[PDB]
Amino acid sequence: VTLCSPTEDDWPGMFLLAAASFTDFIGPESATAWRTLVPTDGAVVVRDSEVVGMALYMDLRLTVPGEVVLPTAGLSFVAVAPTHRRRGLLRAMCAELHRRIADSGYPVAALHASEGGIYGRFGYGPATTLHELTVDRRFARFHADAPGGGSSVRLVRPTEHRGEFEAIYERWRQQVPGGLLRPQVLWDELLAEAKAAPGGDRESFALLHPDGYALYRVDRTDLKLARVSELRAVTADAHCALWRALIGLDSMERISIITHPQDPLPHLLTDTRLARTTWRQDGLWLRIMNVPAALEARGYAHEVGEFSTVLEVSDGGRFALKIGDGRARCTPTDAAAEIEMDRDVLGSLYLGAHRASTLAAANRLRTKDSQLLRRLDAAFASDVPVQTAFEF
Amino acid sequence: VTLCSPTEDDWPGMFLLAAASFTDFIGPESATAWRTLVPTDGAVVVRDSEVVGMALYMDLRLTVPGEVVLPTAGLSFVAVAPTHRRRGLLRAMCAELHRRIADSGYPVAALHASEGGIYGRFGYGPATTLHELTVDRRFARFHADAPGGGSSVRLVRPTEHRGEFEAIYERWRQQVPGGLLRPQVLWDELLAEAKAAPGGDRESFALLHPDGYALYRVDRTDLKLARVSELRAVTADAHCALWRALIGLDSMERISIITHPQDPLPHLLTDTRLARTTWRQDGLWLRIMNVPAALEARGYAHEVGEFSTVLEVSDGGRFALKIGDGRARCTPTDAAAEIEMDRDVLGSLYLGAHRASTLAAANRLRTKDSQLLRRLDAAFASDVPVQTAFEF
Amino acid sequence: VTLCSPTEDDWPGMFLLAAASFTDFIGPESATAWRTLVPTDGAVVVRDSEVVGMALYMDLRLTVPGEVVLPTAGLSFVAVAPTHRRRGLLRAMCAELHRRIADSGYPVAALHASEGGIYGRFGYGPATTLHELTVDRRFARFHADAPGGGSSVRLVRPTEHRGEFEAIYERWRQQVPGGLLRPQVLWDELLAEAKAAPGGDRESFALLHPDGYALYRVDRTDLKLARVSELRAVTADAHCALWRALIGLDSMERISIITHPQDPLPHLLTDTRLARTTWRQDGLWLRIMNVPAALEARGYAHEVGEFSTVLEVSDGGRFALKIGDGRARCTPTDAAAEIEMDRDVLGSLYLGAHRASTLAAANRLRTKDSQLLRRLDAAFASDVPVQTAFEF
Amino acid sequence: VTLCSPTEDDWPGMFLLAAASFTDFIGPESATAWRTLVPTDGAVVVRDSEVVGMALYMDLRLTVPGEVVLPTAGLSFVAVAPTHRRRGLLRAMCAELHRRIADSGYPVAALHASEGGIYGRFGYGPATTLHELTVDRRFARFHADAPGGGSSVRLVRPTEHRGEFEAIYERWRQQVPGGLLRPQVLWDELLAEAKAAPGGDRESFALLHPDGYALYRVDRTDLKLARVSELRAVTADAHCALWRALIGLDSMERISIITHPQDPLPHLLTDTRLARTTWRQDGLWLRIMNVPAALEARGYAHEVGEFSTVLEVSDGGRFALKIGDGRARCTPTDAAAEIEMDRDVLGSLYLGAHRASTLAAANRLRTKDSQLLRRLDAAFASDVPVQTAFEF
Ligand SMILES: COc1ccc([C@H](CN(C)C)C2(O)CCCCC2)cc1
Ligand SMILES: COc1ccc([C@H](CN(C)C)C2(O)CCCCC2)cc1
Ligand SMILES: COc1ccc([C@H](CN(C)C)C2(O)CCCCC2)cc1
Ligand SMILES: COc1ccc([C@H](CN(C)C)C2(O)CCCCC2)cc1
Repeated sequence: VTLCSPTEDDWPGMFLLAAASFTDFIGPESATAWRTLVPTDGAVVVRDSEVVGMALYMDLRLTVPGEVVLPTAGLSFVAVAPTHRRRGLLRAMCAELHRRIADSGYPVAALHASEGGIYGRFGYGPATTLHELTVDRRFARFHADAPGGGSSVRLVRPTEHRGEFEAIYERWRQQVPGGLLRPQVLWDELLAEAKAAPGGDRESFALLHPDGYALYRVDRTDLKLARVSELRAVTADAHCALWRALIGLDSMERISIITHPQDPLPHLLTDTRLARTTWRQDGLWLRIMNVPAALEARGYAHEVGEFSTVLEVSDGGRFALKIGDGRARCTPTDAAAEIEMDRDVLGSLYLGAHRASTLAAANRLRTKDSQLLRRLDAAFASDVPVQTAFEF
Repeated sequence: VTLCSPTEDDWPGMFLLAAASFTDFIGPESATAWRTLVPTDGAVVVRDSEVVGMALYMDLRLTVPGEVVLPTAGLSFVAVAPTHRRRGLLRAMCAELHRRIADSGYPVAALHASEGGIYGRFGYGPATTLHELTVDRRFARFHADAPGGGSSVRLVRPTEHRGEFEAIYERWRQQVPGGLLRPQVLWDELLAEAKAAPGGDRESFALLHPDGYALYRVDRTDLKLARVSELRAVTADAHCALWRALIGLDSMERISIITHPQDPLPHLLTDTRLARTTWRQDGLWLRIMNVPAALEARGYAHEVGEFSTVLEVSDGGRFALKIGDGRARCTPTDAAAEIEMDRDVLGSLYLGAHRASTLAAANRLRTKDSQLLRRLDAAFASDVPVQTAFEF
Repeated sequence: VTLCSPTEDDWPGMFLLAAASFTDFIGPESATAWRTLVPTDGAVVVRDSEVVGMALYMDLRLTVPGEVVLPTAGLSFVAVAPTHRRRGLLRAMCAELHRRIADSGYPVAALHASEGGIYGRFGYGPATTLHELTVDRRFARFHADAPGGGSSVRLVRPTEHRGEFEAIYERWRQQVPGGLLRPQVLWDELLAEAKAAPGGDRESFALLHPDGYALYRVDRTDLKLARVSELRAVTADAHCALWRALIGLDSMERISIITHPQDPLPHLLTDTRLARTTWRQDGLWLRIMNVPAALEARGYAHEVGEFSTVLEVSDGGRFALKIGDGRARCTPTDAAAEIEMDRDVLGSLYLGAHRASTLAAANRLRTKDSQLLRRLDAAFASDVPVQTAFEF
Repeated sequence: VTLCSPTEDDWPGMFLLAAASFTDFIGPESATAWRTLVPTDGAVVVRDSEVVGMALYMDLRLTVPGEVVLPTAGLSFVAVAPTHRRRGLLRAMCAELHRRIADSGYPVAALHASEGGIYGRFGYGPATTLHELTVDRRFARFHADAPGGGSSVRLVRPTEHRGEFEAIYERWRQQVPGGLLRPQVLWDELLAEAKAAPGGDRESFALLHPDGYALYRVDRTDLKLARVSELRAVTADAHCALWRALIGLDSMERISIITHPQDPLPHLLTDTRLARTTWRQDGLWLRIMNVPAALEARGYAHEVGEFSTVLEVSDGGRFALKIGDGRARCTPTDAAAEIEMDRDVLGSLYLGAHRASTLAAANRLRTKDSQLLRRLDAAFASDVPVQTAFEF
């Protein structure tokens, strides 16, 4: 077993491992479009020869609180052959890619986890929360207060309005923590999946507003369920107008969407309970590669007064952290730690999805000052709720 | 149709309406113990004679942020006969009880809603969130950081340790927003439901720690599911120790609990995803009866700097609101409103369960200042997460 | 194996066979109340000794078209031990009871069939149709035309209004084909089943109108389903008023009832489709014991002009049948048959539930005259739709 | 929003609205074959431009009692964009098409309803009843009386016997109320759907008798269920022979068919209960456009003696109605009404599927004469049971 950057010759062995590892694997042509986002030296393989392990990262741009955009290494396509389990292949592949990612100057790495038990030990913390809402649209009535009581929304074919979707998404990704730049190859892929497949997905339709769009398709087996694959709204008016149109799908019983915990939809209805939470899971995981670069790069809440503390990340350094006027300064120190946590915990705090107080109650974050805990909670809170852009 | 305080003679007609209206109705003897909490003039009936409508409130004590305890009117036992629907009976009964509640000096009313679409129009807003977590305990391993790695926890018969449960709950209710005083008749009722019933519930067991207790019973139909009816933990150590014991129920596959969104349990595990959110619904609803008395009574976040605004509640007054050093002053004004909302929206903000920004995005809260929105969000936030005490 | 009238000593052996044969068997005390309706010589047993077969009939009064009431032998409690199958016990028991029934002067026998394949060969034809309607009452709105848009309906405890139920049912049974006299022991039994059982049925409630009553109970497992056990309405106004009250059970999702195919309920609603047919099965089976006495006793449709034919029942005689002015005369003849059918087919025609044309299309009824078929269809039609009274 | 006859340019916008509105939408090529049946001026669109509403009618021939064939406007392809709900688009489109249909000389309009609550208010009444029968063919034995105890039935490929299917269906449609002429484009469509689809329907087979045919296919998911899409039998012998062959599908557990309430199948079996009613819904809806032309065109039952009455249709005229010798005369009058009903109720009576007495019991039909009700019931009854031809 040796660990190497793959040559062109390795890619069929990687596609075989992929097919056998990932049921969602569309196939070589689709993976060749995601390959464009992978830099030179972005991939490792383990050969025994034949490919028994692989892992890569893609070049991404991730929006963090304060509308700051970070270069982000997106780990993906990670697989160990079922023949080579418990041989330390994952550990060796993650250590090598992390070395390259850190040396390349990325302040943050990110991934979507296939199981919740794997990535904590490599320093990844769950940083966004997926929340499925299912609306029984037969009972749904809009509240007297809800905006937009002509329609500004049009029912359209997605492929005929690519430009408008691209422009609305670009505005949304820059203003929302969790937003990711979507490269044009990923618009190619998205619009190809919109098409219906024999024995596969049904055709996707779009609802298009000047300041938002919703992409939806009827479920293959449940013909009374419409699944919203993506709703991007830049204004509250756009969000309400799009939900008025979705609730107008009179041939459906139910509309489902994978959204975020602060989605205002339930509050648009006279019965908030009609927007049922049917599923809840971790979305984007973060590994802070460079603690000072990450902490200094994001914006903090202006509401909390200036405060100074000493933060120790387990095997990640100790820092004098001063937060004031929405900005952090984070410098080396050997002064006594006032706060300690593993690297994964910092990733979970970083976008505002998890409260320092919640993590402290599990002893994942350790402090003897409850006042400092309240200050951390308030300062790391995000004004714009954190959302999940697209899986990678 | 006349509306009156019931006489002793009305109570059998009320118990008949109850039996026909509420499947959860245990029976007259149980309802006679809840009757003790109902003050003189706490009940209304509509006669046609026979009882075709009823509603009452109970005298409760509700903990709000800052560990402040308010006298609270708990509306319950509300029913209209299926023979007298759409005759305005509910509207007439709610108006009369609200008049009595306000005249009696209660700053707040509260209820548990049988449907989500009814109570908004009478000024009640959902104020707590029930979150069911189901753990697949066969995979559950505690994180290296989790506290308590002899056991301080004992498996006991609930009826033999009444004193210790009473004392732990008393400490928990005073320190937790949402906490309710539990009167001794309600301890009588709770310990009677612990007993097994032929063709009914299985026997309840307790796990008892010096600083917490968990009451649980195996599901009647699912013999591999244990349902935690109540876990009250005064310290993080007590919470972790109790979950170590629950995960040690080796004959179960699954442990379920109705908890709150900030329950630290998922963070105690190496796989956070094992604590699945299987259900989510509104818990306690609040109607603010007296806006200035309620706003002045609770504590606010010390992190946010002093600020002044003008709040209009639709048909509930306009107030100069000044929040500083964790305290509010709320005085009459005819100055221009900077914030407007219906009374129900204020109830939803009051315990910290809903963000002003979230309600603003649905246009339930109206302001032209985004800075004021961030300040309201931060100030109404609760340091101790809001929990739901017990249904009434 | 001998066949005898049971002595008092045989009854425990019969109750043992009953318990082992009938899952619906309430027990000896309940069966001892049904025993009162069984005449001297109304029962047979086969001993091997131990009881290996039994069958009995009860003295009933059955309403047929024209509001005519016939003495009816109600066969029931029919069982062969699982140890003595395929020994001709059923055939021997049915032949003996039929001999006694015919000799006693009963023009008709009736039963409720545990399977559809058994009773045709002994001359029983299905004569009524059970139709389960399930209403999704959350969508149900009454049509502008529906009657009864104070309520004349009261929600009551069944046991407190026995007299009123008895009187309404007496009026309904006399005016409805299929009606059966309900003896007071059967009112005792009905009101005992109204009571809730630990691990059993939930309590029954009644809706009481001057001209109808509905008995209903929440399903033991489905707490959002109310099952109407019995709705007896003497007027259309009573029927509509009772359904307005049932649709007002706001805590239920669904109301189900076992009714008849001509129940007007669907036509009371703006959406007829909301009253879904979820189940359909044979109800009351008839064996015509004496062809001329039965055909002469019922009323026929006044719309059809006088006509004469010759009817042959297979092994049941040949008759000159003259139908005019709503009356039949049915006399012996050896003239050529114009219509032939097995005895079971006549039972199926007798109350109007099945069309002669439908049975002719299956060749269960044989004629070469299509005009005679149309005349039979029209003449045997019932003005008041046929309903099923109560199982026996 | 303007309302217009579509130009060729509007049809892609209509196909987009169709795809988004109808999950059963096969696609443009299939809809272009149904377009042939749509006359010039048979279609309306609402533009906002883009298509936000559409509705059309097709030229059909409908068989009514007496084997009379009426020109019938078949409304279909009716959709409002989910963006333009509650703007009166349906009302405006139905009013315009009804104006054109009436002016064109159609005595009747018809449709298949996607929901039961929409079409009553535009004067459409449900006129046929779909009844799904599911037979457990493992228990099914034919009665000694059933016809056809060599087989006259052949198992064939539908596409190889098009001529014979066309000829049998032509005979059946002319002799059965509810029958519709099937144009050759609809035979093209039917035989194309017979072919199997990858990830779609399995191949269809036919059973062919000189006087009937059955088209059936194994269910895609349930491989032990055969679904009969269509059984057309001109004689009872053909019906019995076809069911003998279907019950001979020894690899199936269950045969299901969508038939009519008077299907003789259950009576062909020794156990009638084996032919279970698993589904029941409205089939064809009728709007009587011209009351006198429709009432005069159909045949009436010869059994009922001559009678005269005065019928008022709400906003549809008042008529002296004389029914005798199977014929009606229906002339204008201002004499006092003896019978009143909304137009939709007349459509429900017109083919014999609903009894005047049943509609009277719901107060949809109003009279003070019970004798007149019995006469209407008998006269509007259909000798040949009403069946549903094919959906449009
Ligand atoms: C060649 O590099 C990649 C990277 C990612 C992908 C896929 C992205 N999907 C979200 C469409 C993936 O789904 C990632 C998980 C493993 C299967 C393939 C493809 C190629
Ligand atoms: C007589 O006053 C009351 C008030 C409340 C109750 C019950 C409380 N449960 C939580 C045990 C209730 O469950 C409230 C909802 C309606 C049914 C009865 C009883 C009597
Ligand atoms: C002793 O005679 C009888 C006759 C009938 C019964 C019961 C009647 N039920 C409808 C309550 C029966 O249900 C009939 C079927 C067999 C089981 C008992 C009892 C005793
Ligand atoms: C272009 O005109 C029409 C009319 C009807 C149809 C379809 C007929 N099916 C029964 C095959 C329809 O199914 C009707 C309901 C809406 C979807 C399409 C097609 C085109």
